[PDB]
Amino acid sequence: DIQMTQSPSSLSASVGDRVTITCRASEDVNTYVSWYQQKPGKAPKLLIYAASNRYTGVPSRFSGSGSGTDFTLTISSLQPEDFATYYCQQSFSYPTFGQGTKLEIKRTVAAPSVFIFPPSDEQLKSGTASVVCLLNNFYPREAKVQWKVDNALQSGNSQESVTEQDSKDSTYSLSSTLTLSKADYEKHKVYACEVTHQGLSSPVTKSFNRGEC
Amino acid sequence: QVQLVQSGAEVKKPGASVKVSCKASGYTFTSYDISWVRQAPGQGLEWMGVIWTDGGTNYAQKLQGRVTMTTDTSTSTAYMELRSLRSDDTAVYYCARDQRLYFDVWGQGTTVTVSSASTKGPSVFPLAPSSGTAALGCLVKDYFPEPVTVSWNSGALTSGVHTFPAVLQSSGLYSLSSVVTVPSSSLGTQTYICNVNHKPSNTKVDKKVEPK
Amino acid sequence: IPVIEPSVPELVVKPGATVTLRCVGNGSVEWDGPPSPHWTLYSDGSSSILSTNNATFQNTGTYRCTEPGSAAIHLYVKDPARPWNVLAQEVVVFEDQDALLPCLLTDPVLEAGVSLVRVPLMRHTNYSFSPWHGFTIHRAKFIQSQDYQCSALMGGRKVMSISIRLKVQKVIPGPPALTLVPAELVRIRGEAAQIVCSASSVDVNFDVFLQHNNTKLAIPQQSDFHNNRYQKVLTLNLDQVDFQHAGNYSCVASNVQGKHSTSMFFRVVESAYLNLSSEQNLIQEVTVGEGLNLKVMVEAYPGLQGFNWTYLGPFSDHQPEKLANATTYRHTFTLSLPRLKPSEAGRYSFLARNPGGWRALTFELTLRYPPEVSVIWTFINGSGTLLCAASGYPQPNVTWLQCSGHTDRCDEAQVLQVWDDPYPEVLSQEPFHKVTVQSLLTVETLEHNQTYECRAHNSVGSGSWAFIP
Ligand SMILES: *[C@@H]1O[C@H](CO[C@@H]2O[C@@H](C)[C@@H](O)[C@@H](O)[C@@H]2O)[C@@H](O[C@@H]2O[C@H](CO)[C@@H](O[C@@H]3O[C@H](CO)[C@@H](O)[C@H](O)[C@@H]3O)[C@H](O)[C@H]2NC(C)=O)[C@H](O)[C@H]1NC(C)=O
Ligand SMILES: *[C@@H]1O[C@H](CO[C@@H]2O[C@@H](C)[C@@H](O)[C@@H](O)[C@@H]2O)[C@@H](O)[C@H](O)[C@H]1NC(C)=O
Ligand SMILES: *[C@@H]1O[C@H](CO)[C@@H](O)[C@H](O)[C@H]1NC(C)=O
Repeated sequence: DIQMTQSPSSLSASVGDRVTITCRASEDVNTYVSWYQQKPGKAPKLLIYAASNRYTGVPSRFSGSGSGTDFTLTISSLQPEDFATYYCQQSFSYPTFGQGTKLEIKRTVAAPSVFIFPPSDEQLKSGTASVVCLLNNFYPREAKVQWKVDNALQSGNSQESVTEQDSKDSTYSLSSTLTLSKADYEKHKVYACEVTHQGLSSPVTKSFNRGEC
Repeated sequence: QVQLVQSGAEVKKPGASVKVSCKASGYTFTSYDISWVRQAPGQGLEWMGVIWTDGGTNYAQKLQGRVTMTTDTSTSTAYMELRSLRSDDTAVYYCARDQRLYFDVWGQGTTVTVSSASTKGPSVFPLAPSSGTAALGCLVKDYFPEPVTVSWNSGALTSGVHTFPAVLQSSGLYSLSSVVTVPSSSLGTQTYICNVNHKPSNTKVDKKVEPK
Repeated sequence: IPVIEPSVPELVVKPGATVTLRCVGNGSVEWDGPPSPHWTLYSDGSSSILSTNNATFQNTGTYRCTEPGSAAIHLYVKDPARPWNVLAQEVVVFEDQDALLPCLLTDPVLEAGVSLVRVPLMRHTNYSFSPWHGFTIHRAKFIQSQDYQCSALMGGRKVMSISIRLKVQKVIPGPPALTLVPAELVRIRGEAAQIVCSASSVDVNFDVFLQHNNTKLAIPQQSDFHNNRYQKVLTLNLDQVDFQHAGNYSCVASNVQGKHSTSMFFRVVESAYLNLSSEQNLIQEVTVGEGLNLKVMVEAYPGLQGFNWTYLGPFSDHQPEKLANATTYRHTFTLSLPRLKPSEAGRYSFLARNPGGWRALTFELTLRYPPEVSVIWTFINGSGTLLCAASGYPQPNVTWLQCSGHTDRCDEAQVLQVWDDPYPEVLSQEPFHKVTVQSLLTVETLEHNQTYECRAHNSVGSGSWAFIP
């Protein structure tokens, strides 16, 4: 199958910026290349087909170029709607897509406000303990959370989730959950989440002592 | 006007089959081919195959022998059946109008969940505030299948609300959190209740979040 | 000197109008104009006619008529929205050379409100304007290597042309700048040929000569001084060529800063030729849904008078158009066949023709298919029989499975019996079609809680059909 290699994988830009996304085919695909825009929870939308042909109802700020193996998509002046995922597709042989390019809003650095939540007494009664660490409204997306249970760092007992970039302030939020059994939770005292971000000179540790309130 | 409307979300056990429908409107259905494209959570787009206007089919090599694409000329409906389902078949399934060199019209997608898990209602636990602004929330734990809807004060509280994407646990159940950042002064006057809905199990829970 | 009709130095027409520029001479007359395919050229013994039914702003330019063995008219097509006809968007000169930016004004009435803009205002630039030629940047400096636009004042508002990019090259030392036209030549014994070897320099002291197979030719040189450069041109005219004229022609130029050389090969042939070939086998086999490009290489002399791609193949005759080409004595013709459908299998013929005759190359395209399986219950001579039909290319094999319970696929645990039919009855085996095979399974008694699956395989894939009564 023909591989479609997209560059970059991620792009940060501001409203008004000119943005270029490239795509390379593992073999010659003539001009049988299309560009799709996809926003979360929505289906993809056709932007360009025949390498440079704009589809009906697509604004003039979107343009396509290329022949053979190297193709480009250009958005000449970014509008707030333009922030989405863009995919290139070849239709010379079995249809294949590029891995995507995420286009997000470039804004000023904002450090996360860290919050830790001990497990509720209602939860502990069922026999499990979920410790939650909240990283509120930060920029850029890149943040790190480490769990510490009595200065012992933890591997494989936590899951994290991130919100989409905020429509208002263009920030991100993260939630990490540490799951232990009631037996395991009561073997230790100090529960801590250690946060690393660009908006921080040194890692922020928010913690609690089990029993103490 | 020019649309393809897909059938609702599906939940299946490994080894079962799923048959997804896709109804055309606004154009001569029999004049264009129909392709099915799938997208796994957090992943890219994967073409599954085409059904031509003549009735013929060309399936993606990876799904050959396991996938069937059909059409119903009378109802302008395209169908896609996928057999011997496995966990990695969990994806959003799209039908799209195949103009050979591009997919111009797309269906809204059909979520297909393949899991050995059974319908289970969630457990809503508070995320009580510690001590300017404070954060409080809810932990919606151990539910199947997706989704859950979460509201704060029955829609009255929207500003500063963050409902995080569901996380799939090793157990096969899902878990999520909804947090909100309110002023510290309001913790002794205002009442905060998170409203959690899980239609698949008919679980409607209203949980009051207060400090310890 | 030839005579032009209309006998005026310049002409102004509106877009849409019919323009007819007729040149008449004692012998043959030759027109040389900037746009095509806009102009329809008709040419006889004494005359040549440039014609158009729909005048476009792109028809604006100077039309020069020459009698080989000069006269000109300037046409202006006054487009109320298009004041500029840009001939080239790329202009390259050396430093201290005058650069012409070919912005052709479509209305002579506009001249005094015309200005050169640098995409926007330039620095210390000396320019003049010509309504016929465009702007000239005098003694081009290295700093003047930028993107310019031409402004025309229409209704008190500035109207810009498409950007013209100026590239001013640094004048470094070295042997004189070389030119050899043509880069390649092919002629039939008895025809005429022109080989022009020229050299330029900023200094008048330099030598230039044309050599044929390392033997210097006695060509008289035409020395000139044009655009801050000295030129020496050697025109080699061969009245009637022969196998003695064939070979390597070298244009050699030298001065106090070196000796330089450029070459061309002149081929002399006994008669017109047309040779067709392909790097690809004419017999092609590809899987359905795959893309394919059918390429033919054409070495021809004189120029081709016609070429096409034809679908001969057994299915619906939708004809190519699809067809693209690159390179003039060599050409590659490519028929693009993206995501091949089953009706696109068959014969594709490429034909080319020139004064030497016609030639064709025919490709045979066979498509591969994974198996498609159908199972039905029938009665052959009173006995109950399960009939399995499997279609695909190459020819598939068949396998029967009987298993406990109602299922889409019989599993190792539920499977009660297996019958293999590696070579079933061949039902249909026509070229550019799927091969259809048939397996019959006589079933004496068929129970309730069971299903009969027929699986078929070939090199491309697998197909299946489970039968539950
Ligand atoms: C592709 O072109 C070929 C050749 O035609 C010539 O070259 C082309 C590049 C163009 O310049 C054409 O204008 C030019 O004619 C076409 O094939 C030829 O077509 C003619 C008419 O269809 C054939 O004539 C017929 O011949 C049979 C006997 O075989 C008679 O019974 C008929 O009465 C009739 O005269 C001719 O044989 C054929 N030539 C060759 C060399 O095969 C071809 O049709 C065209 N393809 C497409 C897609 O248009
Ligand atoms: C059936 O075929 C399988 C696939 O083999 C391919 O298809 C067959 C029809 C031949 O053309 C063969 O040369 C190809 O490689 C085999 O793996 C399988 O063993 C075959 N089954 C039996 C029982 O012969
Ligand atoms: C030398 O000239 C002859 C014709 O006079 C020609 O056939 C031959 O190819 C030339 N040699 C080379 C090396 O091109």
